[PDB]
Amino acid sequence: SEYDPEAKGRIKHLDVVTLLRRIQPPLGFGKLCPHRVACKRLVAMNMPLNSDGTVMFNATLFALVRTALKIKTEGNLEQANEELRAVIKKIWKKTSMKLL
Amino acid sequence: TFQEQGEKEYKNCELDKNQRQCVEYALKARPLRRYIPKNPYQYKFWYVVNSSPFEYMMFVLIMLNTLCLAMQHYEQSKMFNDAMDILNMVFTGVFT
Repeated sequence: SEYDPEAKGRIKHLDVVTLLRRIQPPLGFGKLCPHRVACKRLVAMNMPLNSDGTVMFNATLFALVRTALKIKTEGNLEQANEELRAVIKKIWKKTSMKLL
Repeated sequence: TFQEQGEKEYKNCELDKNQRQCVEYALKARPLRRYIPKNPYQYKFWYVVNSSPFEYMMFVLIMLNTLCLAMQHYEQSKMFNDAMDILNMVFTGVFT
């Protein structure tokens, strides 16, 4: 919410790197150079295929939460939402974009 | 015995207790508004209002009010009572 005077849902991609830099190592990244770790790890996870500068807030932290615990590789992305739809409460159609 | 009753949440087919509380908060959230102002002439004062030195200065300003509010005692001197009235005006003025 720091970069948004009003929420409006989405921000531009230029502030994505600065968003992850100011986070603690227990949640963000290490104290070394972000280019060697943070920049390379940014593409490693799964992201929605939206426009150049249209990313929603819930599509950013969800990847971080998925990275913190039970990290999974490619090939079983739909298994993640399958686990949520079988244990977690009702999704209320809000995980459609986050599914991919 | 109460705690053992709360153990029956057997949704741990793949997730642990740590994942139980973090996931639900993520699924139900909405960003708030920072209310950053505009119109520079109005924005000029926003720097003074929203700044670390300003709130730090008022942090000890409130503390000194508490020290003043605790110094009243039984049968205090007339000069002490007079010194308290002006100190009350000074603090209420700056808070106003």
